[PDB]
Amino acid sequence: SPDMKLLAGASNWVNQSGSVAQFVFTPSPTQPQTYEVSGNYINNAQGTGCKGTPYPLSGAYYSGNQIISFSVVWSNASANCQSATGWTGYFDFSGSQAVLKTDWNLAFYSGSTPAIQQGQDDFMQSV
Amino acid sequence: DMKLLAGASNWVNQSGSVAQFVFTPSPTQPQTYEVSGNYINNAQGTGCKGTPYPLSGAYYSGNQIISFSVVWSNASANCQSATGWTGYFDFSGSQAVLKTDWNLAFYSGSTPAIQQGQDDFMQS
Repeated sequence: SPDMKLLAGASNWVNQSGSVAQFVFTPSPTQPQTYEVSGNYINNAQGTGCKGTPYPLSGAYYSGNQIISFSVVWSNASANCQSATGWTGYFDFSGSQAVLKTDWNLAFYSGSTPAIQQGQDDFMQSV
Repeated sequence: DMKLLAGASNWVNQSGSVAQFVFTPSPTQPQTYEVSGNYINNAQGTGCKGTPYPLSGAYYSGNQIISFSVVWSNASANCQSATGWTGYFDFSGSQAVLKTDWNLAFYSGSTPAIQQGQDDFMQS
C-alpha cells in the first residue's frame, strides 16, 4: 500500500540539500506498469542558481519495483540557469519513513565549455 | 539546432542504439520543449534490445541541452528497470553529436543498484 498511496496522490520529498520534489503519476497509455511523472521541484541548495521557485519536472516511473527517472530544465518565469538535471533511482518503503535514492547528472555550460556534473540525492518523504 | 526540432531524425549511439526524438513546446517553460519519441536499445549485454520503447524528457533550446528517460516495459519485453540520459548536443563538427551521461536503475534479486555510463549519439 505505500506503493499505491504514491500513485494516487501528490507526494512531497525533501533531499539532503533541503530541496523538494513533488510527484504526480499518470498511467502510460502504452507501457504497462508505467506512469508519466509530472510535478515540480524547488531547489534550496546553497551556492546554486535557480533557488526558491518551482520548476516543472517530467519523467517516467515503473511501478513493478518502484523505479523512477525524471528531469528538470532550469527555465521558468523567475530564473533561467541554462541547464538541465536528470535523476534516476528507486524508492525504498521498507523503513518507517520512505526514501528515494537517486543519482543525478547536471548538464550546463561554463562560458562556451559544456560539462556534465554527477551527484547523488537522497529524498525523505514528507509525511 | 533547427534540423533537430524539424520533426524526426535518428540519433545512433556507439552500440547502434537509436533515439527518435519528437519535440513539442513546453506549456509553461520558456525556451523549453517536452521530449517524446522512441528508443531502440542495442547496448551489448543488455536486455530489452531491438524493440521500440517510449522515451520522455525535456529539452532546453537556448544551448541545446537535453534530459530524457526510458522505462524498459513494453509489449515485447520487460527488464524491470529505467535509464535516464542527460547531456548536450555538440553541433561543432560536420557530424552533430549528442554527448550524454546515463544512469540505469535496476534490481538484482532483492538488491537495488544504479549503474553509470556514457553514450555518444550521432545524427544519422
